[PDB]
Amino acid sequence: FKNIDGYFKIYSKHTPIIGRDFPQGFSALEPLVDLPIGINITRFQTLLA
Amino acid sequence: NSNKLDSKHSGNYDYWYRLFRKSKLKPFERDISTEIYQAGNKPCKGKGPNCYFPLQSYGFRPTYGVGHQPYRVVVLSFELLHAPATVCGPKKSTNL
Amino acid sequence: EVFNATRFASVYAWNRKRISNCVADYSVLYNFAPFFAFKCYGVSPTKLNDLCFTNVYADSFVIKGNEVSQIAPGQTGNIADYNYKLPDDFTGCVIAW
Ligand SMILES: *[C@@H]1O[C@H](CO)[C@@H](O)[C@H](O)[C@H]1NC(C)=O
Ligand SMILES: *[C@@H]1O[C@H](CO)[C@@H](O)[C@H](O)[C@H]1NC(C)=O
Repeated sequence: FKNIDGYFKIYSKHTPIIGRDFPQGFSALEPLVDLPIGINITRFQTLLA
Repeated sequence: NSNKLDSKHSGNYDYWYRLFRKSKLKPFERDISTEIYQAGNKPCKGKGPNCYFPLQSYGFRPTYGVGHQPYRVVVLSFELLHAPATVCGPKKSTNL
Repeated sequence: EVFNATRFASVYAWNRKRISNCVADYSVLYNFAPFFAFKCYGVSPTKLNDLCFTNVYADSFVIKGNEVSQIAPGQTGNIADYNYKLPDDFTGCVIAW
């Protein structure tokens, strides 16, 4: 995620990789949504289930 | 120039503008807040000496000078970059 | 000597002091008076120590409370019309304590 001049950009790629942890083989990321938030962001938090 | 809606008898002080901010504004960034400016070293919170309200009234009256008239300003931002566009003008559709 | 004076002239005869050949430090102004109206028009109260000027005039006069709000560019009243009129194109500051 990024917030240059607003325009929130979300990049993603879903694949069942080897599954130990962060892989070593290279993988690309395909942008999914690019939406102009145009606000101020300083802090970040994640939700659960 | 908009003096017919932004002016009335006995004045109108509804508008606002900021003169006291700790730092600069970055382009296209809003800083709506009411925090009293720090003067000297006092953590003072309030009005009076060395404790100034960040924004003062932009009061407008029907009888001001041209430089003091209630000018109405609207700006338009464009993005002339390589991306799927949304807004156009006249449109013809001659077949490819 | 302009803010430690004891006989600030009246508004009808406003004493005008020409300030020349000096370094304008505004901390001596900030520590000398617990201000109540330090509004500026051409510069910023914060931005004063980083700009260089040709000449400075300090007009000093003691006046009533509402007349403080009266004193401003493009104003009216018994003081703004007959005693002291601030030009609409004024590049400076007023200080009231
Ligand atoms: C955004 O937030 C940061 C920290 O909260 C602050 O320093 C900055 O001035 C803010 N910018 C705007 C445009 O609100
Ligand atoms: C005048 O100067 C003296 C000496 O620094 C100081 O103590 C006093 O507060 C000053 N008074 C005014 C009105 O500036």
